[PDB]
Amino acid sequence: KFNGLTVLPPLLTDEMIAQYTSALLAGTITSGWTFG
Amino acid sequence: NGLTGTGVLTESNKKFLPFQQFGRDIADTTDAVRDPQTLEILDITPCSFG
Ligand SMILES: *[C@@H]1O[C@H](CO)[C@@H](O[C@@H]2O[C@H](CO)[C@@H](O)[C@H](O)[C@H]2NC(C)=O)[C@H](O)[C@H]1NC(C)=O
Repeated sequence: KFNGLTVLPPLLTDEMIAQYTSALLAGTITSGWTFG
Repeated sequence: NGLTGTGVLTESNKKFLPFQQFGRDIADTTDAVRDPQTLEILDITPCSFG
C-alpha cells in the first residue's frame, strides 16, 4: 500500500456515524417531524 | 547479487521452493529475498515517508 502514494484516513469514524444514525432514529420514533 | 533496491531488512516466515531466487506480489515489487550465504528468506519493507 506504500509505493509512492498515500491513503488518508476519514475524518469521521464509524462509531460517530452510528451515533448520529441512532440519534436520528430515536428522535423520529419519539417526536416525529417536530424535531426537524 | 545484482538485484538493487532501497528499504529496511527483516526476518520472514515464508517458505521458498529449493530453486527460486526472490519473490514478489504484484507490479514488479520485490517482497522477499534470500541471502546466498545463509540460504534464509528475508523481507523488504519500504522506508517510512510522508
Ligand atoms: C558458507 O559456506 C561455508 C562452507 O565453506 C559454511 O560453513 C559451514 O557452515 C556449517 C553450518 O554452520 C558448519 O556446520 C560447517 O562446519 C561450516 N564449514 C566450514 C568449512 O566453515 C557457511 O555456514 C556458509 N554460510 C556462511 C554465512 O558463511
